[PDB]
Amino acid sequence: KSDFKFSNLLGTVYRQGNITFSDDGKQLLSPVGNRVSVFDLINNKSFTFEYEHRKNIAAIDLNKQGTLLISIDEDGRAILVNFKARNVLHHFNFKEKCSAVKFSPDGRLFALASGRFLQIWKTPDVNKDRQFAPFVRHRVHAGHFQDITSLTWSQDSRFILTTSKDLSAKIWSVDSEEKNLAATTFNGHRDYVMGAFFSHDQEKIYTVSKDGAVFVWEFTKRKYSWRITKKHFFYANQAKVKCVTFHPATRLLAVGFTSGEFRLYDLPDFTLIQQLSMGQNPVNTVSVNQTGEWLAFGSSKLGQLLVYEWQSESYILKQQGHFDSTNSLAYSPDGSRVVTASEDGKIKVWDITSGFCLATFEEHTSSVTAVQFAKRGQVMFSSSLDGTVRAWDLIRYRNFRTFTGTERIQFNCLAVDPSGEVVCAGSLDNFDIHVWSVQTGQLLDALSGHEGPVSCLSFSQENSVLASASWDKTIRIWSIFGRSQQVEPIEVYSDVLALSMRPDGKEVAVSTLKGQISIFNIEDAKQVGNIDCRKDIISGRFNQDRFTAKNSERSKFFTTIHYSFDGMAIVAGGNNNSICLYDVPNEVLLKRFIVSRNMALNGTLLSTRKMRPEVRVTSVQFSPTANAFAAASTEGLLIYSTNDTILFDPFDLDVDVTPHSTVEALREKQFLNALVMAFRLNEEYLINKVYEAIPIKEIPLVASNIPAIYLPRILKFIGDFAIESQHIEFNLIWIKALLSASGGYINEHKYLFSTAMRSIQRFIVRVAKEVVNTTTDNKYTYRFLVSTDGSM
Amino acid sequence: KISDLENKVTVSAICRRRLPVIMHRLKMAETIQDAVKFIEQGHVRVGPNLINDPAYLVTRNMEDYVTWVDNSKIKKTLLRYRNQIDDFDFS
Amino acid sequence: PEGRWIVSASLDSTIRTWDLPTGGCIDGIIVDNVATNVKFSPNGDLLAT
Amino acid sequence: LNDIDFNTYTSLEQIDKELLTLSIGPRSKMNTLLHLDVIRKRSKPKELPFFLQLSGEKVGDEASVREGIAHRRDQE
Amino acid sequence: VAPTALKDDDDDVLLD
Amino acid sequence: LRIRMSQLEDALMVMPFSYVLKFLKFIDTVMQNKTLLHSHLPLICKNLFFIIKFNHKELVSQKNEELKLQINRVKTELRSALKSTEDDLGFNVQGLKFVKQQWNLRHN
Amino acid sequence: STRLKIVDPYGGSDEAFAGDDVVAEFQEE
Amino acid sequence: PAAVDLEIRSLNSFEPFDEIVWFIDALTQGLKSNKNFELYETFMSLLFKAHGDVIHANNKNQDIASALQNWEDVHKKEDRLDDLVKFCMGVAAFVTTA
Amino acid sequence: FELSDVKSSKSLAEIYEDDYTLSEELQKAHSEISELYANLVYKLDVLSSVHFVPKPAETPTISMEDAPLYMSNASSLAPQEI
Amino acid sequence: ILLMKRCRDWNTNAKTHTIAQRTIRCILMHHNIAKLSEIPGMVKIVDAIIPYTQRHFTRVDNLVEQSYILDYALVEMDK
Repeated sequence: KSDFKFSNLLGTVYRQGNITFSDDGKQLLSPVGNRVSVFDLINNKSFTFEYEHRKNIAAIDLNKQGTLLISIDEDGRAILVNFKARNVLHHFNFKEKCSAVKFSPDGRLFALASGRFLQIWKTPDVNKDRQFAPFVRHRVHAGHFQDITSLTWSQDSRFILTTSKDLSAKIWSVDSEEKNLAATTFNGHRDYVMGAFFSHDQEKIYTVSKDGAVFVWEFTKRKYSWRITKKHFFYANQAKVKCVTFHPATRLLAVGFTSGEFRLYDLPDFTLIQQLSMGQNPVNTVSVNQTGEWLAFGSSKLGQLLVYEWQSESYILKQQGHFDSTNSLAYSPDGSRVVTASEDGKIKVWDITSGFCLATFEEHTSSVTAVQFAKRGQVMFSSSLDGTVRAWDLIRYRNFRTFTGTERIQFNCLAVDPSGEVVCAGSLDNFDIHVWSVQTGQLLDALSGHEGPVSCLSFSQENSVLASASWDKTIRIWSIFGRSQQVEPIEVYSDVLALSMRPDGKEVAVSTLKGQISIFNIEDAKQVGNIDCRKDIISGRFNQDRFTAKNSERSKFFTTIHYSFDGMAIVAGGNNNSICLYDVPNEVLLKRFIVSRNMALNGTLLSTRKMRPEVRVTSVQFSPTANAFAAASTEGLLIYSTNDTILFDPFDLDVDVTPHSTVEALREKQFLNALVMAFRLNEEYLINKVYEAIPIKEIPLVASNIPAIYLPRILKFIGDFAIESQHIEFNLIWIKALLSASGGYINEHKYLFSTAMRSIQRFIVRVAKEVVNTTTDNKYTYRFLVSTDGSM
Repeated sequence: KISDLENKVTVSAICRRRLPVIMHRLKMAETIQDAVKFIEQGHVRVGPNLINDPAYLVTRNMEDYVTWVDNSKIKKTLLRYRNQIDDFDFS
Repeated sequence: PEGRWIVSASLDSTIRTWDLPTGGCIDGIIVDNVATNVKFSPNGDLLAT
Repeated sequence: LNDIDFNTYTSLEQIDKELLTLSIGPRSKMNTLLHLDVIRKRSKPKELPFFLQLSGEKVGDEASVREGIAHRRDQE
Repeated sequence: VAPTALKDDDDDVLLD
Repeated sequence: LRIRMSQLEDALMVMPFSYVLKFLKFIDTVMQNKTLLHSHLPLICKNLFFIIKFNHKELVSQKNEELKLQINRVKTELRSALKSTEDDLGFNVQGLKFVKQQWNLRHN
Repeated sequence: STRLKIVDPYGGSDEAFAGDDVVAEFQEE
Repeated sequence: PAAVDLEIRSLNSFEPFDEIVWFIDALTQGLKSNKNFELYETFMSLLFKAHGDVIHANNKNQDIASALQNWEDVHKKEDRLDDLVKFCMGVAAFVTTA
Repeated sequence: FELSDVKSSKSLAEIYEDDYTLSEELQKAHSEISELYANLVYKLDVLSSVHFVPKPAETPTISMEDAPLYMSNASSLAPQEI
Repeated sequence: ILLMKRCRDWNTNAKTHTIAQRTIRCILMHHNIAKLSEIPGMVKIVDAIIPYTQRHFTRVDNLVEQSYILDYALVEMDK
């Protein structure tokens, strides 16, 4: 019963376009295909704008005021968005592919590189209300005979330098009166001109070409005219200049070469500050910080992004996304970390809070089909098409064990015992489930009985029963543990594609090729509910299709399903353009999400294969924090969260309940009532007010007297609040009071408080413990130094 | 063996694995031209996935599970002539 | 759309915004012609009358 | 009351002086300072004479080897 | 100057 | 000690509650014997914890005030007995690290 | 000249040459 | 985080070790504020990492010894948090399990 | 092994020079063979793949990817291993 | 030289580490650590003592956690 909104995209950090530093220098804007991701370098946080383009983004720029961001796609369609509020402002079409966009340093005007034509337009006022037709063109310039490679603004907002494919750099005057001041075309380059820049004093102009030559231009007598006083050359053996940037204040030239290496130079002396290689792929984009200490690099081929502090020779950011689509995803049991698997065969570990890749594994030769954690969470297991199942420690980041069949059986699904001692994997060719011993690595036995390939597997977290599904049109429940072995087959109407296990372990859901989600009672093996999905799914006609989408039967089934940890919801995904969230007890659709709207993706709307990328979702899972769910898709890992909570979703209001009324109860020292009243209103700001205003002395009194119904909610609030809050001791006092007073009730109903209490454990473990670990060693380190005898 | 691998591999062998070629052996279609029409119109599914491209080659493990699509009008004809149309299965 | 506000129009030629959490009118307008209809956009950025 | 008037609230810098409180910032900072050194070590990027003075078995002078006759300080 | 414009030597020989 | 670990938990699992109360009395008797406890502190701890987990809802039912006092003493000596061990472990590792660094500086 | 004049609803309301020494390069050739 | 380290070894290590004594009193006063706890704690750790040998060699010195003792006199007080964290997770570890 | 039966291009000083300054040629041969397989892997993949399959892809180099930075190598080794 | 060889071996076994730790504690506090670091072979023996000591420290700390079940008994049974 919660509202999920797209928050961020993990697994992809840069796809193409120009990266730009925020004016404050603390944030980096990386264009990610159809959207743009913003990274908080200082706070080490990341998020993605919700607004999206029709086609992959081409260019972006943010104003020095930091209020406006412009994004233009390959079709020239421009989207204007308020940076601060993250809301779209206006939609416009410039009707031509815009190579680059740059705001004037004043911010009043911005320039667009359109073919061989330069356009200068006026910036709308953010303060003014929404305008129907805000954009007005200041001027258009037609000097170049070929496409404009790039453009550079003067520091005074009076001149703009453009480098075009005519082997010519051409300067302009923003003011018509100042046309005589700057109406020069600079020639001499032997190859395409990449970048023209102004000196800080602006007397000197530096021009750079793809061949790797830098010309220094000065206005001097031979009466006065521009001349090439000095010439420099990049003597790269074969690498060609791909991107160039200049920082006039500190005189830095950062150049990315096509070989995949960049050089840092000091002008005009041409001193090579440093040279480094980020790989064999070309360096596509380079941007420089406002202060000039941080230099960011982007290569599209492997989707690489790196932020470099050349001052200290340190890496602020070093992140690279999957080359292939993410085949599967799995959250850490606490939800702090998520692991992703791609068709390449490489596994990457991501942190939810930071949104950054901590480590990557390359051991698997072929595509990794599935990934899963043990109940304890220290260990992660994976199965790949190469014919191996590999066990990974996430504390020490090592593959401590590998499992394989006798004949190198291809594995497509995997499941792990809650005890973390038995593993079961399934194959699309062998029809039999292989079982290994985690401790020993030997094949215990093979669970046979399926007349079809085993599509998916799962262990009950509590009962430890195994449920297996296939294209056999049946489900089999295996009681592997115990002196006696048994199999319980249940028949289903159609081929099974996906299976999810109830955290209680009493029910199982299965998705069939007919487009049905059927739920069965494990202990009895009878159906308990059935949900339709065929109508709800949205599938777009492919460009190659010769048959209509409505008549199409390509994908009206969900290839991945999972429950909510509370146990009342299912999120389902498949080879389609939709994510559907259902409400299990009564079989209805809660909400539906459009995974993508990129026109490039095929499903959005005799010698050669007509294959083009298509929108599809490989896997879906809920957050153990019960506030988000993530879906693996072609573009990357989409995460939808309920964090913002702008909705007013009260519980048990009465006329007496009012935000104003609550405050007197605080003023009237009636803390218990104020807390209960605030929860009834269910407003975070009011709850936070009451929570922080309760004195420490009265906490045990309030905790003992809280009604049972509000106990799960308050516990969830503290856990979610504490993980980022600074009042650990205040929070830790609250949990001690709550656990001491109501712990017995929690034990009586473990499932009701499962999600909330897990968040509490995360706070106690992932931050609180680290504090004492740093505190305790200092104490012992202290004692040794004082107690130990000093050296001779 | 490898020496066999040098000469065993042939264009005909690769063409033999062509899905349009294959179902002809399975007798789904009279002729290869009938086959390429059916796949383009979208009646033939390999495993759980629909294929509309003739040039697809079916690997051996998927060879068994090439079949028509459930709501194909063709299949409705298949069960009709043999008189086993079951409308619950919608096929 | 967020369920926090109610906007109502009446024959007295006024449009009033009501904040449900506090249960009070927060904004008031006077229209020349009585607004017979009022509707929020699904996004909420627009109000149609 | 303006915070109520805008349906917002800002957590206090410190609820009480006796109560311990950390810095107002990301929690990964503490980890970074403690292990800053190793981060630096990992982050570092990856790396004749005309009269040749050759003697011994390589030049066929096995007699010198039998009779017993047989650069880091440069690198520094 | 461009129209677009805005608006001791210590010896190295030493005693050891 | 003689009981095998593989069967310890089950032997402790077969334990009747009224008998369990007596096992707590035994742990008390061990506790006055400081040296004997220190010799075999870890094994005592695991058995106690499992028993408390085993009959947690029964123990809370018991309201004998004297039984509170038996419970209270078992820690403050146990906590002190434990607390000494980590401190000794903490003292060793810190100095042992420090000696490592000094040689490293000397040889690097 | 050198700036396009377009009369459109969105607009239309209202050279120096520098190069390298090629003759010296050619004389070098 | 770098700039914090850019300094901390740069602190001078002669006798009378005034700056080191000065810097220690800073962390001593900082802990008393009960604010920015983690940052203050990690700063002292870096001190021992960079100048621990300096401290141990002259641990008999009165000026340094007094500063350390006061820091302990503060530092001993914040051992309550150890009890609270260590209590809750055990009760938590039990409540979910049994 | 086969011994060359023709005149050696290198002069005795050159081979003596070579001695002064398992096999690089052997690792080169691995590289092409891996390259050939990657190309061959991609081709048979794309023809038999249901979905889109992307085509597989001095100076000091930055390590693009790591196996975490803050983690220490010593801490990654078990006491038994040490 | 002889002793820390023995304590190293003793430290490996959890059933006997406690004796080893106290002996190491005695030496560090009744000797000049500067002299210790100079002796050849200490560092290599000292190499092995860090990980096992850390393992023991990680353990036991966990046992004190399991002691805090008892607080729940007292507070609950106090009710």
